[PDB]
Amino acid sequence: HHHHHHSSGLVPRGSGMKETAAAKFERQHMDSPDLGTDDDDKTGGGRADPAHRSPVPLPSPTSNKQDISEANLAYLWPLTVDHGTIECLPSDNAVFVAPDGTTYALNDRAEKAGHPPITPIRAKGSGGGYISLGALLSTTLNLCGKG
Repeated sequence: HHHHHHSSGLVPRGSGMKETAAAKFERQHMDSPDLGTDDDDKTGGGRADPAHRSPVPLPSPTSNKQDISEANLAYLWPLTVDHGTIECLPSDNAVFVAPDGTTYALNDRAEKAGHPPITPIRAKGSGGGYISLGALLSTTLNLCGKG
């Protein structure tokens, strides 16, 4: 399904914001069929090339919280757990939650609270000790609003 729009394409300016929010909006829906095939000569996608970049943009951020996964970070993902959710608690403590239901401390203060560090699920490399979680920490801190 390919459509052409007279209006110009996307620019670095971004979506931007309007002075006043629209009182009325139109509902939008997407078609996702659970049943599909690939062996068939026809392909589910169209002739058009998919997204040039593999990393998927971050999800729309709710206050002090975002969902993150290996898909977002691409090979950079250092954790063995395929995904996890990041949250800043009212206590100004940044922690990482894994699908397993275990909470790990991202920042120093959470560690002070006696929460275990992400290390048990952190990948070890051939050299240079373990793979840094610095990137994950930065994201959570942004949600915390520190600064």
